Amino acid sequence: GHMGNAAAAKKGSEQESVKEFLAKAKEEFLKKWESPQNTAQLDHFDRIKTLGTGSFGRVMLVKHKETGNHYAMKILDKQKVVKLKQIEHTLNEKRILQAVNFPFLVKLEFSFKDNSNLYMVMEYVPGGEMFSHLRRIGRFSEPHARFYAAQIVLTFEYLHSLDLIYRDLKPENLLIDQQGYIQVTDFGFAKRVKGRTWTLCGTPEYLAPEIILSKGYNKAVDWWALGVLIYEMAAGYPPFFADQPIQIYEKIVSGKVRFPSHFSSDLKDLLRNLLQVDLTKRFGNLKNGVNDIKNHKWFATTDWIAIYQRKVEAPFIPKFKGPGDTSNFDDYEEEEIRVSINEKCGKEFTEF
Amino acid sequence: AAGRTGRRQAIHDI
Ligand SMILES: CN(C)c1ccc(C(=O)O)cn1
Repeated sequence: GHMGNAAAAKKGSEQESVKEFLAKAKEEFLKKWESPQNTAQLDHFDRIKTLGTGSFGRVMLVKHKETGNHYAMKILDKQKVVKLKQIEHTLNEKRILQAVNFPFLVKLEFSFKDNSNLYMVMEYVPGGEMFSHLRRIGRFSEPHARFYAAQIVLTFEYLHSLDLIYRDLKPENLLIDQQGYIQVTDFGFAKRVKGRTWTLCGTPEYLAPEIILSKGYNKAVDWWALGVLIYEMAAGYPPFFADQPIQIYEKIVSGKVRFPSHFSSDLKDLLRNLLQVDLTKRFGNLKNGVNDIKNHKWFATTDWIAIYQRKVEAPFIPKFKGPGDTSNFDDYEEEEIRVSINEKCGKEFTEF
Repeated sequence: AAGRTGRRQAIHDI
């Protein structure tokens, strides 16, 4: 076969160790998931700079006044979180983040709320978004893309074992830490799903066909999105690429992907099996689960345990000028945070 | 090869 006797036995033992790890991880997750609040307040922090913006608020670099430690504070305007799924998703995000623990997931430190806003205070990751670095350099070489992809594979193996779907993979949500490893942020679309779920949500370029077609769907949408991410990292642009969302959706559902001439055949083979419309054939969704991905030829040089233990030398280390340095983030319009004298949407956010 | 090159917003519904 492809493996000799010694290589096959080592792989088998490796997969039994994964099972052992995930069983312990599920025990630790459930303890925090069953008993999640109000671990700080706004005036405990100095607000420094906006690091990113969305339709519901912003993420700001903040400095804890007492300790001087820096954090990233996500501020959500409760009155902007108006639509039904916008509300449920915000509760998903907080509850999941307080319960998970993995080396490539951003760590939540505090959460609280006031009359106007919801707040989630996270570890500050000063290396910036993968997105910026990718757009600046153009594309990543296949070994460089593979290093990041392996971290996402392990992170999804972890999340999916807890019945969590992530649902918003893209370079904008992948921060680079001081050692060059990934930290996944923005769990606004993450959800605990034991089988199928039905919300039409995500980012157009990264949506699996079954989402676009209003089909009930499962964790395999994350493996489709991994295919999009790997393609974009290695090409510099995603596989379904058009100016308007409706045009993007048409390309996704077609079942057609073209590859740059510089893609290795191993990479193209992996991507055709991730970007697979037929769910009975999509890698990650078959009887051998995530091992069809981890054992694919394109990952043959990947030491999965060494990636997890962060023993592998990273292809890129961001420059850091010191604590609180924001040089690796883009600039955004600043808007003062106003807290109303009246409580807004108190009942819609009781559990936060 | 015309497509979106800036940051892409996620959509919660529709
Ligand atoms: C741009 N956004 C989503 C950010 C930026 C930075 C961080 C962080 O340092 O933890 C989190 N989210």
